[PDB]
This record gives sequence, structure tokens and C-alpha cells, in this order.
Amino acid sequence: MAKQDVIELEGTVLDTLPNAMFKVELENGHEILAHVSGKIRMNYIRILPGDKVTVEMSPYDLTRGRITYRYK
Repeated sequence: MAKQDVIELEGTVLDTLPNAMFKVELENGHEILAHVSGKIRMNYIRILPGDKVTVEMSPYDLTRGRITYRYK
């Protein structure tokens, strides 16, 4: 949405990182280090390279994010 608090972006994950980290590339082709939300850590709703995921990130960051939604 249009916000000034959190920027909601999507990206496509290419690589799997250890410790709930993921290497995801934004729609713009930018690299971001992502973190899956606690629900994805606890619940087997795993992210696979090639998946498109919704990353929430701060306007002061845009290089690190956190995923709450995986595209289904």
C-alpha cells in the first residue's frame, strides 16, 4: 500500500540462507536479506527459491526485510 511507516514490497527468493534468513530479490531486482516471520519458522509454510514473497521493510532500510506472506 502507500505508507510512510512500513514499505510493503514483494520479491522473489533465489537462495536459501541459514537461521531463517533468505536471500530475496525485490521486484526491482535489488538484493535483500530477508527473515521469515515467526509463523513461517514455527509452521511448515516454507519458502522455496523461485517463490514470490511479500516482504515488509522500513523506508530507512530496504535491504533487510521480513516476510509475512508467501504468494499462493
